Amino acid sequence: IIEFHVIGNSNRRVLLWLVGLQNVFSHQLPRMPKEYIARLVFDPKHKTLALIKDGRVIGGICFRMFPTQGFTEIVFCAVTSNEQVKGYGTHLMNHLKEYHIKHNILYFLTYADEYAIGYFKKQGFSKDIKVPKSRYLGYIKDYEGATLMECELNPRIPYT
Amino acid sequence: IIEFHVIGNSNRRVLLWLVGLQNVFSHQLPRMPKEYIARLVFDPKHKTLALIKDGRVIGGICFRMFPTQGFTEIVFCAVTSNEQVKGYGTHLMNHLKEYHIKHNILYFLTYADEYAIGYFKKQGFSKDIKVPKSRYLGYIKATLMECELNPRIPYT
Amino acid sequence: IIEFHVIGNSLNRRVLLWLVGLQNVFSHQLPRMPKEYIARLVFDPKHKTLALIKDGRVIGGICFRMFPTQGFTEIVFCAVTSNEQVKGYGTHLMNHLKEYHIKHNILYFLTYADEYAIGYFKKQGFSKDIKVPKSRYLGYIKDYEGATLMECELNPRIPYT
Amino acid sequence: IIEFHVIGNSANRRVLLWLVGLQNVFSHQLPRMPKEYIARLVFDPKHKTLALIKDGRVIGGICFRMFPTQGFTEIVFCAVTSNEQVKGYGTHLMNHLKEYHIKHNILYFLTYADEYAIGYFKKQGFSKDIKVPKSRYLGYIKDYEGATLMECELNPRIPYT
Amino acid sequence: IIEFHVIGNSANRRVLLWLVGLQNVFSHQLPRMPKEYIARLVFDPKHKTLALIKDGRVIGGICFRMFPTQGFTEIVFCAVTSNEQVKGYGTHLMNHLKEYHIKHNILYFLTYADEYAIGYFKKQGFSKDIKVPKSRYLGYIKDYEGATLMECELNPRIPYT
Amino acid sequence: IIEFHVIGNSANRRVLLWLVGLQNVFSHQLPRMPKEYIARLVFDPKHKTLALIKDGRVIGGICFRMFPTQGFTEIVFCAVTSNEQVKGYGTHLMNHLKEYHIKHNILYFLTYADEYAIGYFKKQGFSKDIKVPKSRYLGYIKDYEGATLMECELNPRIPY
Amino acid sequence: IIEFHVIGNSANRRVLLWLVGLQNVFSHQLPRMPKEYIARLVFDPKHKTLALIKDGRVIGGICFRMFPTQGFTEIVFCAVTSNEQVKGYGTHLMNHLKEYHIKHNILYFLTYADEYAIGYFKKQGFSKDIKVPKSRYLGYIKDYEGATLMECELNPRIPYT
Amino acid sequence: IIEFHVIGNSNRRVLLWLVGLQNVFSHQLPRMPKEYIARLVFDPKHKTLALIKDGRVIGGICFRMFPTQGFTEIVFCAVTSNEQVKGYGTHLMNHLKEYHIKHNILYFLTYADEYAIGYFKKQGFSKDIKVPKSRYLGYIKDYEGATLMECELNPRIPYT
Amino acid sequence: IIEFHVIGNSANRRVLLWLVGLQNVFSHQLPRMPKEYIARLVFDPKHKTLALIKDGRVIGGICFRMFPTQGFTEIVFCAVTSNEQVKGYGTHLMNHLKEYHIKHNILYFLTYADEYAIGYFKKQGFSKDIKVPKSRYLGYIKDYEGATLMECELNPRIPYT
Ligand SMILES: CC(C)(COP(=O)(O)OP(=O)(O)OC[C@H]1O[C@@H](n2cnc3c(N)ncnc32)[C@H](O)[C@@H]1OP(=O)(O)O)[C@@H](O)C(=O)NCCC(=O)NCCSC(=O)CCC(=O)O
Ligand SMILES: CC(C)(COP(=O)(O)OP(=O)(O)OC[C@H]1O[C@@H](n2cnc3c(N)ncnc32)[C@H](O)[C@@H]1OP(=O)(O)O)[C@@H](O)C(=O)NCCC(=O)NCCSC(=O)CCC(=O)O
Ligand SMILES: CC(C)(COP(=O)(O)OP(=O)(O)OC[C@H]1O[C@@H](n2cnc3c(N)ncnc32)[C@H](O)[C@@H]1OP(=O)(O)O)[C@@H](O)C(=O)NCCC(=O)NCCSC(=O)CCC(=O)O
Ligand SMILES: CC(C)(COP(=O)(O)OP(=O)(O)OC[C@H]1O[C@@H](n2cnc3c(N)ncnc32)[C@H](O)[C@@H]1OP(=O)(O)O)[C@@H](O)C(=O)NCCC(=O)NCCSC(=O)CCC(=O)O
Ligand SMILES: CC(C)(COP(=O)(O)OP(=O)(O)OC[C@H]1O[C@@H](n2cnc3c(N)ncnc32)[C@H](O)[C@@H]1OP(=O)(O)O)[C@@H](O)C(=O)NCCC(=O)NCCSC(=O)CCC(=O)O
Ligand SMILES: CC(C)(COP(=O)(O)OP(=O)(O)OC[C@H]1O[C@@H](n2cnc3c(N)ncnc32)[C@H](O)[C@@H]1OP(=O)(O)O)[C@@H](O)C(=O)NCCC(=O)NCCSC(=O)CCC(=O)O
Ligand SMILES: CC(C)(COP(=O)(O)OP(=O)(O)OC[C@H]1O[C@@H](n2cnc3c(N)ncnc32)[C@H](O)[C@@H]1OP(=O)(O)O)[C@@H](O)C(=O)NCCC(=O)NCCSC(=O)CCC(=O)O
Ligand SMILES: CC(C)(COP(=O)(O)OP(=O)(O)OC[C@H]1O[C@@H](n2cnc3c(N)ncnc32)[C@H](O)[C@@H]1OP(=O)(O)O)[C@@H](O)C(=O)NCCC(=O)NCCSC(=O)CCC(=O)O
Ligand SMILES: CC(C)(COP(=O)(O)OP(=O)(O)OC[C@H]1O[C@@H](n2cnc3c(N)ncnc32)[C@H](O)[C@@H]1OP(=O)(O)O)[C@@H](O)C(=O)NCCC(=O)NCCSC(=O)CCC(=O)O
Repeated sequence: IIEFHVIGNSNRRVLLWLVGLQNVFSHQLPRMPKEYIARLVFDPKHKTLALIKDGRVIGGICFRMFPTQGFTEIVFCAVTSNEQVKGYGTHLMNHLKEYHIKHNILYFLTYADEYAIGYFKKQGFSKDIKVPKSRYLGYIKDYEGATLMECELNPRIPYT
Repeated sequence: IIEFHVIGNSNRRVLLWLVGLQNVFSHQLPRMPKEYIARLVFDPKHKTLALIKDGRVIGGICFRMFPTQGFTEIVFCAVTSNEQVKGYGTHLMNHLKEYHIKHNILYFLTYADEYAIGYFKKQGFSKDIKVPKSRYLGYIKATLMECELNPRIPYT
Repeated sequence: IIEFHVIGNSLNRRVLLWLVGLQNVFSHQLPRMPKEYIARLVFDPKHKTLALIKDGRVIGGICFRMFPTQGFTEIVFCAVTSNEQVKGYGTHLMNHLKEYHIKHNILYFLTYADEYAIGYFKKQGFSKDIKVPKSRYLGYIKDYEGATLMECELNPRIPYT
Repeated sequence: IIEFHVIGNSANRRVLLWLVGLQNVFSHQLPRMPKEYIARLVFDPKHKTLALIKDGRVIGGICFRMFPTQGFTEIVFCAVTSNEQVKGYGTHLMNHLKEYHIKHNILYFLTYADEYAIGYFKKQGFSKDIKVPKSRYLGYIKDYEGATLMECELNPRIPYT
Repeated sequence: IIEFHVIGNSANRRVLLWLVGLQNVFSHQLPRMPKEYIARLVFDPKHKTLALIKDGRVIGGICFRMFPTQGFTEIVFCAVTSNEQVKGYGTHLMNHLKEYHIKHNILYFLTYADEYAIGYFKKQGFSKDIKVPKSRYLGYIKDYEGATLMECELNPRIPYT
Repeated sequence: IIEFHVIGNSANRRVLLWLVGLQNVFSHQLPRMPKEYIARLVFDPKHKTLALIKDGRVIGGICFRMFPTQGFTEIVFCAVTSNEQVKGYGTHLMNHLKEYHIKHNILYFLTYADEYAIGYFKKQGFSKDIKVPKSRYLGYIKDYEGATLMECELNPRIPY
Repeated sequence: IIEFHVIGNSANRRVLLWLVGLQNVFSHQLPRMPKEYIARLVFDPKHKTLALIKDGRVIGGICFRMFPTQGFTEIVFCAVTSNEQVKGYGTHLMNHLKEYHIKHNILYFLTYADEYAIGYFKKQGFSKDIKVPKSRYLGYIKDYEGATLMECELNPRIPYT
Repeated sequence: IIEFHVIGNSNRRVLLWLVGLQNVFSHQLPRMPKEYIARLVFDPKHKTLALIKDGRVIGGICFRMFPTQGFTEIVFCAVTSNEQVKGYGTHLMNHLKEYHIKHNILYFLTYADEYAIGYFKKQGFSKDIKVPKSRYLGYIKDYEGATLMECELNPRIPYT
Repeated sequence: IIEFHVIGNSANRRVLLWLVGLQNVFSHQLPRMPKEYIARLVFDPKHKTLALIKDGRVIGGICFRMFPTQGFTEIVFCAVTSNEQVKGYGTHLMNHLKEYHIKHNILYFLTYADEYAIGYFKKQGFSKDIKVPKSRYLGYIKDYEGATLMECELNPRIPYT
């Protein structure tokens, strides 16, 4: 049984789900400090789309909506190792796109490292940034050596 | 700055401390599944004595008090790798003892793997179990070890 | 479509009808248990039932009573309807019940089995060796003279489902 | 010690277990009626059941649905448990239901009777002549095609109990 | 006209005078039990009394204290007034108490029986074999040293009344 | 005027100062016991103390812990102030303690007696023969190596 | 590790046990003060005590009574436990008490000192020259026959700690 | 049965007790106007320690607490004639002292006539007045020919 | 005994006197700004100050204005009292301010530094190279003629304290 929930720090079910998400993100991104991942996962202005399989967290996308700035930041995307290469990361991004169309945010921005660029390209992201710099600089962190990537959503098509 | 705090799930800082504790327990005891460490650490009946250095969790002792049965179960003990062999585990157990003196629970029970029995022996634990099996079977979740406390010694 | 639910009567209409269906399956599969005794336990607030649902319809379940102060759970009734037996449903039911009890920090099952049900419990890991002290269960679990008391110990490092 | 009570799921525990017992008696005495269908009707708030209680225990009953805007009542289930049959309980059940409906000013019963119970309904005054207009019940009562639609007219001037 | 009622001081006037009558019957039938001790227990909120009422008047009863956390009930006083004895009232009193305890899921009675009434308790199924662990009652029930501790196990599957 | 009162931490001003007076008498008469340990026990709500009052002031008492699930009571501290000893006061305190426990269906006392006072416990009916099973008292009573475990059996009584 | 706390009896076990510890230290260091009198004042709610805490344990304190309507504070008890004396703790206590009173705008201390205590108070700036008139303190502070009344004047423009 | 109550005008029991006190004071002090005694007994800022024997008033002490001035005025002391020379007047003053220690007023002042001086001396009063004149003058009435007397209380001793 | 507190005027007596002490320190260490202007900003509700408290006394601080809608904070005043300079306090202040803003999801500081302060800001990692576009800060912070705009970029993954 597979399930998708948008959760966040505002219930013990959600709390343990947020811990599972922090565990998956941290294990899959080990050269990122664990407490930084924890702080963002439990930050109230951050949300995570949780992928639940048999009541257990197997992946998710931590994101940050900036409705005032007209875009959403993709922070963390991860699926646990034994569940990768099965389409879960694509289904997660599709659900996230549908969610954002219904909230009328049609631009994704993310600073991608070299290991994630291929995944983002296959989700429709590109290095051609239409959103002006004055709208994102400082709101999202420009990590040196990371690649800024953008995805524009079409609100006339069904992603899920 | 070193500080000790008895915390648990009933505040963002305590919450992040509980996540940090769940991380340290999971990493140093890789054989217990992470989700089950998580549910034990966030269980209201469970408490954790947290060792905080400069606002960051570096170790702790997760424990379950059984005042009706006369003892406390030690669930997880861990100090993060780069802080071991510094006496932090001893200070942790000392504070746990002092805490339990103040609550008049005078027996610890725990299951120790062969890798850690020497630490527990240096904290006064023994494999001679004085609590009857009829008292702890089913309450404490390896080598069973017991520590008896003396409510006259100041442990800290 | 297969479903599993822990339900019970709380001091909702679907749960009520599911409990009536569970009382029905328990009664038909356990003809020596009086119908009203099954109904009284199934609708008792401190009893829970793990219901096994196929196409929105009860085809099996396990009724149980948790004793967290005593450190064990009592297995009250287990049944799968006849035309769904010998398909693994009773084992999946027990597996789910084990997972549920790990998540609630209860690692001991106690039950009484007659000669016809012992084999089922043995295959689910139950044994005639009872480690729980009698001072912990006598007077809290339903006693059955002439049946065999059986015990299952769970390992909370293990996923059963 | 015999008691009659009109009950339904609007319930305390006694009424809840009484409704379970009624669903059990109906289901056992009507074995080709699906148990889950009997359960939904017995626990439906728009349905009531006249319970026959002997020594605190259900031994029979009549499940029915009143249609006061239509001026009649639909008889749904009638059953007495096996070891209490042929003692007049079914007749006393129907008499109490008639008296109940006089005091609520519903003077027509409609029911479908099969080959096993049509003689019982005939002895309670039911007839195959349907005086209620067909347009008044065709969209309201369940049509049990194959069984015989029967009607009973009540006289609000005689005492039935 | 006989009635059974479980009452206690939690009382309207009828219950108050019923409790006085019970204290009178207990005290007269147990003449070496101090009247004031009987009164305090009969009027203690933690104690209940099953009253046997004949024509609006107390003719017997059983005072008892339930220990649900301990899983048993302590039988304190049993008495029937002199001119109603040897008629089965004491047996019907005990049967009603058993039925009451089944429905509250307490399945063990403990009592001290002296030389004048041990045969009555034996005929109600009490035995000198105490299955309840000594650690479970030694701090809760009054120890009437000189009398014999007896135990009765209840079967929640049979009807006692 | 002599008064006996079973008191404990819940209290009101009268009871509070009596508890302090009890902690004083216990501490002065048992000077190798840590003062704050006696204080923590006397003010622990699961412990009770039978106070012996003369002219509104504590001159003695018995601090005890009831274990009804186990069928006995642990006697923790017994003391009478120095200028009031050898007058029968300690016997009357133990007699009242027995009466109180007979009414509450506790028929066993357990206590650890040292060499300075074991004779006093013997005269109150205590003996070294422990009939309470070892499985009932371990972990509940504070165990002391170097002192002698003593037991007293009470006779039950029907009141009035 | 050293801490200073102003406490008093107004639910808090830690404060309660600290007050007991302060009462013990005052009593042991002032053997001619009756223990119950020390207790009655230490637990009096118009009295406060500045507690000197080392490693969670009371090792000294100053019990005092603020008279804001009269413009002074009465020093009631001062003590440091024997094994911690002659280390500066008594001086640090009084300095903290002075700083506490500067921030509450009470600039006079009064106390009665016996011959053995006069030296300590003189080293804390107290004098036998009393500027507060007798009509301001007599009958408010407790007087002591034969002890020496001492006064300390505080400067609110000076940091004491 | 003997009883002590501190009562005053703020219940019919207390009212009739205040009438009995007014009767005893007036009968024992007959050259004082009856309405003056009545006015003071029923004045809300005045209190009377009532001595009750078998439900009937047999004596009392009408007093006036001046906590702002740090003393209490003794206004009327009387015991009915057939109950005098039995220690009741002493027990009344002892209870009044204990009451005032618990309220932290440790000085009594009274203007005594020649017939009462002996009683006050045996209760520890003297003509040596420590309380400065500026603290009592005008608050208590200096009747010509009356003797001002003072008693200082020791809060470390039990008076009852 | 050093403490750090983020405070501002929305009330508390402790906070109010601290804000006065901060206005005093800023004004004395920056004597050529009008002290009325410093007071207005320090007590403005949109402004916060990170206060450095030593032994209960204000010895320094950083007054700042968070602009979360613009994604940066303006550094308004920084000062440490003269007797406490060149001890690392200014560095610890800025470190605590960096950690505070990381936890509030603000990653840029901007400040207009006079010539005497440039060296201090450079040591705290500030730069003259301004990455924030002019449209984001012009008009929210005041561009004093002759002052040097400097920027500090923060890293959410770095522990600053
Ligand atoms: C990247 C994900 C989330 C992808 O999950 P899934 O495996 O479920 O993806 P999928 O839906 O099954 O489809 C994968 C398809 O993309 C293609 N592809 C190319 N590069 C890929 C890459 N690194 N990972 C996964 N797929 C990749 C595959 O060939 C495959 O081709 P088809 O089209 O034929 O199916 C996972 O692999 C993972 O958790 N990796 C470790 C953590 C991680 O790197 N997260 C992203 C960085 S998140 C972060 O904040 C780090 C900093 C940063 O992003 O820079
Ligand atoms: C074991 C601890 C908690 C001990 O903490 P520390 O390293 O800070 O110890 P310390 O206070 O600095 O030093 C105490 C003394 O113990 C002695 N000693 C002997 N064997 C030791 C051993 N395996 N580990 C640590 N110390 C040991 C050392 O000589 C040491 O110095 P001296 O000789 O000078 O005195 C830690 O090292 C750790 O986290 N290890 C990995 C996790 C772990 O093993 N946990 C235990 C099981 S957890 C549990 O309670 C049950 C869980 C389960 O197993 O199911
Ligand atoms: C027992 C169950 C619940 C099991 O249902 P299922 O048929 O779905 O089980 P399954 O997973 O498909 O098969 C499990 C395996 O156990 C082995 N086996 C041996 N003896 C068995 C026995 N009596 N019952 C079921 N399985 C048994 C089978 O060979 C089977 O295959 P493999 O060997 O190849 O693996 C059912 O048969 C049933 O409803 N029976 C009637 C009701 C009943 O007896 N309930 C239990 C007592 S009621 C209770 O809980 C106690 C209360 C009391 O009585 O006091
Ligand atoms: C029919 C009842 C409810 C009747 O109960 P009792 O036996 O107590 O009736 P009684 O008062 O004792 O007897 C009254 C008279 O009915 C007569 N009689 C004729 N045919 C009968 C028949 N099939 N069943 C019972 N009685 C019958 C008896 O001989 C008797 O005649 P004398 O007085 O002259 O001596 C019972 O037999 C029963 O539970 N049967 C099984 C369940 C059932 O069939 N229910 C009705 C199906 S209809 C239904 O509810 C389902 C809905 C649907 O199918 O549409
Ligand atoms: C004991 C009772 C309550 C029983 O009342 P009943 O006479 O109505 O009993 P019953 O149902 O009519 O009779 C059932 C069977 O018990 C049998 N039997 C044997 N010994 C008996 C005995 N001493 N008293 C009464 N019945 C006795 C009868 O022969 C009969 O046998 P068959 O069926 O085979 O023909 C009564 O006798 C009574 O009130 N006695 C005086 C009060 C008393 O002793 N109460 C119990 C003391 S114990 C108590 O409550 C005090 C607490 C304490 O002391 O610890
Ligand atoms: C022990 C007590 C409480 C006893 O009080 P009293 O002096 O008032 O006793 P009493 O009623 O007047 O005398 C009763 C009889 O006890 C006898 N006897 C024998 N040894 C005695 C002993 N050490 N102290 C007092 N009495 C003693 C007397 O001779 C007398 O014999 P006759 O029949 O001929 O008249 C007191 O002496 C005391 O406060 N001692 C110091 C504190 C202490 O030691 N407590 C017990 C610690 S024992 C321990 O290890 C912890 C357990 C605990 O403290 O509860
Ligand atoms: C008096 C204190 C509280 C002082 O404590 P400390 O020893 O910590 O003081 P200190 O700061 O370490 O020493 C300060 C210096 O004062 C000098 N000095 C003078 N008299 C001293 C005295 N009695 N005790 C200790 N030091 C004293 C010493 O030379 C010392 O060194 P240098 O000069 O070289 O620097 C303590 O000694 C104590 O607890 N004594 C017993 C209780 C007591 O006496 N309480 C006071 C009366 S109680 C009260 O308040 C009045 C109530 C009443 O009696 O009516
Ligand atoms: C004065 C009292 C209240 C005392 O009452 P009691 O008789 O109960 O006193 P007591 O407790 O029994 O003890 C009396 C002891 O004091 C000694 N003594 C010396 N002179 C005494 C005197 N006038 N009255 C009573 N006792 C007196 C006695 O010898 C005796 O000696 P021992 O030590 O050996 O036992 C009573 O006598 C009384 O009511 N008198 C009339 C009213 C009165 O005068 N009240 C006081 C004035 S009140 C007022 O406002 C009037 C104005 C004014 O006071 O000036
Ligand atoms: C500037 C501060 C706040 C710095 O406080 P501290 O002395 O505690 O700093 P520190 O951490 O101890 O020392 C850090 C190092 O900065 C280095 N350094 C280089 N140039 C410096 C400069 N102009 N001012 C201060 N430090 C400077 C020093 O070498 C020093 O040693 P190392 O490098 O060897 O370690 C203080 O000195 C002060 O209050 N000055 C007066 C007011 C002021 O000028 N504030 C500056 C912001 S001016 C303002 O408030 C508004 C106007 C504006 O924005 O300019």
